[PDB]
Amino acid sequence: TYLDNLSITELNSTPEILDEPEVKIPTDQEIMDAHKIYFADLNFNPSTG
Amino acid sequence: TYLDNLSITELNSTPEILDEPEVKIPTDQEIMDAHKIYFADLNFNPSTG
Repeated sequence: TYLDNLSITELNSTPEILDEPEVKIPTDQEIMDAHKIYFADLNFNPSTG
Repeated sequence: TYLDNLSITELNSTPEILDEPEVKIPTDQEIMDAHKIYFADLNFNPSTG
């Protein structure tokens, strides 16, 4: 039951400073055709269909 | 054989039908689909295609 030094410290300093949390950027060459939706903006000419 | 009197006479006036108000009127239902030309009338709705 005898431990001559036993104590708590505050330790406000939390590591909010870190490394770079962003992995290396890719080029995405293989299949960028994974989109398939589009819209076509078009006008109407009356007196013909 | 022998016969002595021979006589022809009239009795009436027999009916005769007047059936001709030019009933022959040309219909000809193979010309009826020999038209082949038409025109459509559309109605354009913007913000959809």
